[PDB]
Amino acid sequence: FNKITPNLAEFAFSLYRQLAHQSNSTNIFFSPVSIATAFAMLSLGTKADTHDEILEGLNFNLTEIPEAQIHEGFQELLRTLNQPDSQLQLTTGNGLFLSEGLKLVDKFLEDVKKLYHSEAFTVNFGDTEEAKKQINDYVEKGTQGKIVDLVKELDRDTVFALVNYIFFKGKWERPFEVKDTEEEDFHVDQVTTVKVPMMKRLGMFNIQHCKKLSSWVLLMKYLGNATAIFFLPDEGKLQHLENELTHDIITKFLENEDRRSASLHLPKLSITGTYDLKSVLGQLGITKVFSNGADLSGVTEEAPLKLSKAVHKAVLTIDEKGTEAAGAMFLEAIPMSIPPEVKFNKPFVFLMIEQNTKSPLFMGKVVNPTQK
Ligand SMILES: [Cl-]
Repeated sequence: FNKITPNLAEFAFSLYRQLAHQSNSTNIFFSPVSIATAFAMLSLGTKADTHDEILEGLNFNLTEIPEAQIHEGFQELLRTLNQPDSQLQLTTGNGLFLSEGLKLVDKFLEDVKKLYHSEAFTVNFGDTEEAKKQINDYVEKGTQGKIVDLVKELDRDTVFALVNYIFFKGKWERPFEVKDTEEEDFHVDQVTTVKVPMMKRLGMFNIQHCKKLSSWVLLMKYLGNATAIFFLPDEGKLQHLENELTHDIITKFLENEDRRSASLHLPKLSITGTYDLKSVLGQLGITKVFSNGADLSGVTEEAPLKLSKAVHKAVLTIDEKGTEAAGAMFLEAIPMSIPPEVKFNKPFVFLMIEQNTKSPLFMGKVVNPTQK
């Protein structure tokens, strides 16, 4: 793992826990890497308390880790993510939208693009309709039509908007068969069910029951170099599971590549998290950059500037296999013994971890696959 990976994992937990505290009856899905990288990039146009709040709010202890190490960490992570031959189906973008008429520092726009692969734009925020359409149409192009009408309301006074999007439709190394998917109960609570398409495969899985977490733990690899890890808590143990997750625990799971016989039920779902990062990151202690006090002098030298709007949109599809064009053919040997049936048919927590850095690309919880 990279040197900033542990801070990223702690950030993931802090933001997840915040979101879990905010509601227990909604699906959660967000990108820790995506949000952190966007605010690491923003921090380059900041100074002092404004700057320090962002990095401390991303779980860096600035009396401990040098700022340069933080940035080459995000850099290195943005290098493995943006491989030419990635194979990982990961569309991600950062849109900086600043009012026209501000004289922008060249080096900030130079740092943004040719270090953090973000996009900077000068727009007339005088007309909300033009500015909103400019913002949504950029996200439309960037996701290739997968995210539309993202921004619902822009303020009249908005001078600076950050939009952060991510769509992920993964291809399983060891995929499910479409023919075996059938509609089944998902237990949204102890007495209520909902119908979901349930994917099913008898095979050899990295799957075990962890008594410490009171959870079943499933790891499945994606094409590209990322791993989905699913935690299915015993009854009454969801909150325990949320409380007890650590990065060292996830690391231990990824280090074991043992497989056992199992009949797995995993729902086919599409989930999205839409987050107001001003609200949400404000709760983690990032307030100055969003206020009149903000020192954004690395973005514009003479004029007062604050971050008016910051939005995260995360979209995920889980299916049998996110592409219908193959080549790699294999054979798992199932022993004669009767396999456990393990069904992810009630609320569960997940992470997608990029393999080279051990970064948490995504974290989420499914409470109701039909909750949209
Ligand atoms: Cl796998």
